[PDB]
Amino acid sequence: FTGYQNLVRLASRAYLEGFYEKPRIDREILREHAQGLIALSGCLGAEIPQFILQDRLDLAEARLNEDLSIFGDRFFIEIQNHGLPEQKKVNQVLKEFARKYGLGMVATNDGHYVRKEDARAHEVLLAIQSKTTLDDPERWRFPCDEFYVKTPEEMRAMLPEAEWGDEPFDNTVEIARMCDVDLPIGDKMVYRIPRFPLPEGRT
Amino acid sequence: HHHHHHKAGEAQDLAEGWRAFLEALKPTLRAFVREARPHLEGKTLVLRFPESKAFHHLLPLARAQFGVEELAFVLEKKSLSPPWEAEEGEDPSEELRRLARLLGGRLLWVRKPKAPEAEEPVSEDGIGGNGIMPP
Amino acid sequence: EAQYLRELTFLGLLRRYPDRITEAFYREVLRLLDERALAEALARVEEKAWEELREWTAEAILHRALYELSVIERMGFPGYFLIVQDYINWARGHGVSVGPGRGSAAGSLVAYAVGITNIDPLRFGLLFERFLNPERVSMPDIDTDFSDRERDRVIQYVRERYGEDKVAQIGTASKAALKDVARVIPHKKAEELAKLIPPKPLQEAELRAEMEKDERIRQVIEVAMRLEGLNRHASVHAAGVVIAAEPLTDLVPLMRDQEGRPVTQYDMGAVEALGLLKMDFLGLRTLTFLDEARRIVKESKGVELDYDRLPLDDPKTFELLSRGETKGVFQLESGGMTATVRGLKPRRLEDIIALVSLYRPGPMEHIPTYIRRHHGQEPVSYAEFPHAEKYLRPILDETYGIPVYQEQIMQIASQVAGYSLGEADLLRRAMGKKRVEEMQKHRERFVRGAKERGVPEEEANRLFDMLEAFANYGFNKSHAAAYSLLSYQTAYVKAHYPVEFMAALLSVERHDSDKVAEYIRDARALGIPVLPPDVNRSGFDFKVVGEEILFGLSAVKNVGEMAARAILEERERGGPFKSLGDFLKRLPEQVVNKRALESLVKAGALDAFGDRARLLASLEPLLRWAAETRERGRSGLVGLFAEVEEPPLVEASPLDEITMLRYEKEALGIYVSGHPVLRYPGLREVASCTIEELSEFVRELPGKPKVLLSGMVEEVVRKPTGMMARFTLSDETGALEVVVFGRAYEGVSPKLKEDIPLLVLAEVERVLAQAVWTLEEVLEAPKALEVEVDHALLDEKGVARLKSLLDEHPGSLPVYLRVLGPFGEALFALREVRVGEEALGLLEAEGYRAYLVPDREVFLQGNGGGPKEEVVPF
Amino acid sequence: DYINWARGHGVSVGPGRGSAAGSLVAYAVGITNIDPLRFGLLFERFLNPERVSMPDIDTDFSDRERDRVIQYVRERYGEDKVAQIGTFASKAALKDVAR
Amino acid sequence: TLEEVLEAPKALEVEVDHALLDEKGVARLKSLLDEHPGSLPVYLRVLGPFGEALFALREVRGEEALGLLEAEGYRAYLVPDREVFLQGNGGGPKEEVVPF
DNA sequence: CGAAACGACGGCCAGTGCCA
DNA sequence: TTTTTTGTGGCACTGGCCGTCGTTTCG
Ligand SMILES: [Mg+2]
Ligand SMILES: [Zn+2]
Ligand SMILES: [Zn+2]
Repeated sequence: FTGYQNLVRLASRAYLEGFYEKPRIDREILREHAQGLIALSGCLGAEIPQFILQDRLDLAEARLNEDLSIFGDRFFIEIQNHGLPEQKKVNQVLKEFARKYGLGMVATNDGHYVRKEDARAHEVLLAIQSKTTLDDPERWRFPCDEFYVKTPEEMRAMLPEAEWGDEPFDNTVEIARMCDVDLPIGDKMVYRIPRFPLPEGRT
Repeated sequence: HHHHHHKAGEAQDLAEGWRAFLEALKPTLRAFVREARPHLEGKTLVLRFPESKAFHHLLPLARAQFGVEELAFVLEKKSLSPPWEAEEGEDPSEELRRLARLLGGRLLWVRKPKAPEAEEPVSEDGIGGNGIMPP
Repeated sequence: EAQYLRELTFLGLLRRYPDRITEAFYREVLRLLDERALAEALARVEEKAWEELREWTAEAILHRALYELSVIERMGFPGYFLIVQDYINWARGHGVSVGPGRGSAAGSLVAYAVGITNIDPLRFGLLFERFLNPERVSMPDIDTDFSDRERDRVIQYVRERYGEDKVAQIGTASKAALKDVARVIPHKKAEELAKLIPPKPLQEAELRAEMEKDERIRQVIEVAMRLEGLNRHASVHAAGVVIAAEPLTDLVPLMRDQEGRPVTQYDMGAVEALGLLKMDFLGLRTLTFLDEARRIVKESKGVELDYDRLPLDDPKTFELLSRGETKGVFQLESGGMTATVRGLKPRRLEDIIALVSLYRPGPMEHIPTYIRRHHGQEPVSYAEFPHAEKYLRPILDETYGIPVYQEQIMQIASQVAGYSLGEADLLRRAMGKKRVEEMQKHRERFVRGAKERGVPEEEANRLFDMLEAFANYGFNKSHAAAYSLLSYQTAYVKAHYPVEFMAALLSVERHDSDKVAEYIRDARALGIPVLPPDVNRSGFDFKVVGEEILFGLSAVKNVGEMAARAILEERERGGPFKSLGDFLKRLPEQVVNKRALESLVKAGALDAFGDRARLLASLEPLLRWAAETRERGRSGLVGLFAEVEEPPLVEASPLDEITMLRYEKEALGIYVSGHPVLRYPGLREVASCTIEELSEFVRELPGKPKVLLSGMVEEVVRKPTGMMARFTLSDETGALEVVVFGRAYEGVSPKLKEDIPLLVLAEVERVLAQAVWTLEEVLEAPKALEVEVDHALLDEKGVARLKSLLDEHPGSLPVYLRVLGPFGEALFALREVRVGEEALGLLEAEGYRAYLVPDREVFLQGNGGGPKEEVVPF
Repeated sequence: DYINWARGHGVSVGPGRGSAAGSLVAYAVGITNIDPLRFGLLFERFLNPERVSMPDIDTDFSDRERDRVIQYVRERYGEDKVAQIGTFASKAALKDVAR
Repeated sequence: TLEEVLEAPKALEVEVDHALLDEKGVARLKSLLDEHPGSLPVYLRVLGPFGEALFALREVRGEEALGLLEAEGYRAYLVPDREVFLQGNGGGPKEEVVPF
């Protein structure tokens, strides 16, 4: 719940203060509101995996050091594999950071839709925000149709066993178990109700 | 921080100087450096506290940094740091006193008004006149 | 009405005597003719029955209880009882203390069982016949002690229970007649006229020759004797409360006092004479003290003090009274009384019962006899009454052969003369009344029953001489036993828990500034520290943290009651206060204003955060800062932007002890660490009469002597009628009302006011000053050598060692000797030897502690120095 | 407080809505402004004594002067403690998919 | 001496292991003790992390507790009371030699 | 016609004077 | 426990200190 409260601020800060194109935050305020948060390295659009694509291993390490200074043992290496050749580049070197510092890896898929058959349903939803025809071209597209809620068995197809192992899969269930976020509701849930002030001063 | 509270104006501005462990005024600092040390440690122990600062990078953790070299001051005492004193005046005293501490009172003294007393009462005039009374 | 009284007795006996009166034992009694069912069944019947069944065994407790109920029912007072314990058992249930009982009331086993009385009457020598005389129909007068605070609540209960119109409180000089008329204040000669009777009426009053001196006095005395009988006006009685059956308006006329309490127009004797039920609700302070004793002990160490289940033979409790530590021990605080207990060395509760009873002008002569018999250095003989011995011994062994209590004489009369214990009560009445020749009925009656029992009529008459002698000063055991229990409870809390006992004393009398000052110095000289208040650790009132007494937040002067609570409540929901900034940003000026903040710093409650002179300067700056932080937080924001964390504390030079302690006096009411006088200890040594030791030292001296005394001035007056300024000199041992009358000579001419020390020559009879000297007048005046030698030094060596070492260093300094003897600090100025101010250091080389103290003999005159020149160094 | 504030600072408050008008206390203090005992208005429908449920008091204001009354609450209780609630089709979905 | 100890006054006792939850005392224990009054004190041998402490709470006093008290890591002995072994009254030293 | 600011005030807490 | 020459209690009234209401003037 302390983490949930920090997420409530970080989200509120991003809109109220750091809003330009999207609602953005800082590593400075993340440092302030990192209490009770678990961090993952992120998708290809993230800080470390983008620095790796620029052939800049020196900046991604120091950026990993900056996040490792904030979250400590609450930081993790996010390893997600779709069809992308850029993920080969990234995941290979991410593995080295994971093995050097001893951070532990967590597997994910970055799903935007439920099943694989939604691929076109999602793709047309992109064309509605982009306001273009099915064959524009140059329309807001996603690189594939692999962005869905995959089966545990189906994850191994993307992440081979004699290469990754079981640590990405097992950590996924361990972190899910340890995320004990109970919002105050049910037999819980107290009333945050104000007093008012006072007369003068009486009951 | 208990010392940092005792702070009697300019009292602790010299206190931070006197039992030191600094580095010739200390680069980028500050006085005290013993304010940061317990922030690094995080009292009492406490496992999830002294790791924090070492992982980013009481006394042994403080010695583990650190701006040592210099070596100035020691105690806690050490120094640096018509009738009157007199004669003249050093110190050590050359007329009255002391069986010191009293020594120390003549070094903060100079100069050059007599009385007062200040702080205030009230024996520096008496010990002076009494010292003149035995020629 | 009589049956429900029986139920409550049978129910009561079970809980008061667990090991003896059990469910099993009650069933048995039913068989010879749920626990509550048995008491119910025993009530039903019946006198004829109970009668047939006709140390303290299980059968004896019943017979006693059965006999008292028989008497109470027959005389027609079961209803009177049921009313009494109802409001007492209500008081217990609603958090109101009830005493063990006063008067004869404690003698009844029924009263004890049910819950009126809370002392075992059959364990001690208490009698029901003393309480209610079975052979005479007279209403018993039950008086009950309560907590002085919660006394009105129990009267308020009665007013609601029995009706507002049927319940109300009862309504309530020669010297004044001469003065009070004249007053409508100085006299000055009018007091000398009324000092002739310090009062009995002028009807009698042999210095009446003053009348015929002046014609003014002729009338005034004759007029004053005519206005004596008036009883002043009307007012409320402390304990008096009446409960009539029918509305009071029907018989007794009423009033309402200034506090709105309903008051009877008749007095006690007039209300009783009409035959109305009267009750006395007394307000005791010991019960109030014992309430705070239980809460602090439970708060400190998690112990539930059950006063009614304490062991009566605790060794630490009695050996504490044996050491004369009766500082706050109930019924035992008097000077001579304290000395009497240390001599006696009490070991059982009966020693305190006898001591308290004997200690008063009359039976006090028997106390020394009691102590030697008690300590085991004088045989207890009854050789004067050999035949009567067997009856006297079991009665008098408890008190070592001394007829102390009234119950003993009743027992001695009943057993030896064969009287009924009811009519042995009547015999006590006759001996007190001293009826000319009526007690000669009791003499011959005693002799007849005496010799039938065995006494040969030579002893019988002399035995009666003994009784009538001790009957004059015979005290009631029931009352003494009950009140002695509260003394023992008080002593018990002190012995085992001395810190919280001392903190209780401070808590009870927290408003009186003189007592607090006394209680602190008693605690400081007993190993128990007494710290100032603290926002982090102090509670509302006095508190015991670990083994240290700690001042409350309410004790601070300018800090509000709401403020005291608000500060405390903020700390609980949040953490402990980390800094000054944290304090005043969490607690706005709204609640804790600047006036209260300043007084909190002066009191020392914020000492954890830093220096007081620095904190007092940092107030307004940080108040602006704290005001600005809210304005930012009251506009979205979060933290780093909303707060530039508290600046460094606004520098200031530290306070000197004079002004620091002066602020402490303003913050709380009295100084923190005793002092200041002893900061310059050269003068403390001189003290020819310490404030405490003044009475002890001055009385054994010539008629109205003179003596010099120092301390600290704490009062401002000047003149005129002249120069008549009343100042108060205060020491670490106390203070005195010093005049300031002789000064109009003129003149001592102080002009010193508060916060400066002085030395004062004065005459004593009250004290009357004559000459005065400030600190610099003392320090300049020619000094003298003073050695402080211990008792340990033999005379036939012969003490030539001290004389040899004083010979070698001649000069002109009087030598003083402080001999700490077995009892009293002696003062000894030497003889011929005058030191030359080199022998101080060379003497300290040996095992002696010398000083360069001011010469006492010099303090006089107004030249040579002089007083002008002694103001120059200051 | 804010209803009485509204009246004094030129903001017309409505006589009430929902079950709020049922309470005499509400009427007396001035939340609602219609005599509940004159008409057949009952308290027990507003607050059921035999059930601890928080009563929801809705108040009608002038549509011009409504933002002022909210502003009063923002200033009074704290800017960080006062905010308005957020509010998030079959035909629309068909057409957009048709495009 | 031993011969005194074995014949001396026998105060009640309950030995308690360091393992102790907050929701076990002091209501359940004091209730069992209050129901049986007597003339002997009770003690608490707390076998702590380092050293054997003794918290002799208060007059509580009954010989049925043993059965319910061993239903746990705690045991009840009738030892010669540690907090005594001082003073020179009440007993005393003579009446400790008498029953031997 | 509404807001802002000055001016007069109100309420509470604390001390201090005398009631059983 | 009651009487005396005394102290202390407990309550009531005044006064000094921080946020409130009303009128008035200017935008
Ligand atoms: Mg009575
Ligand atoms: Zn992404
Ligand atoms: Zn994503």
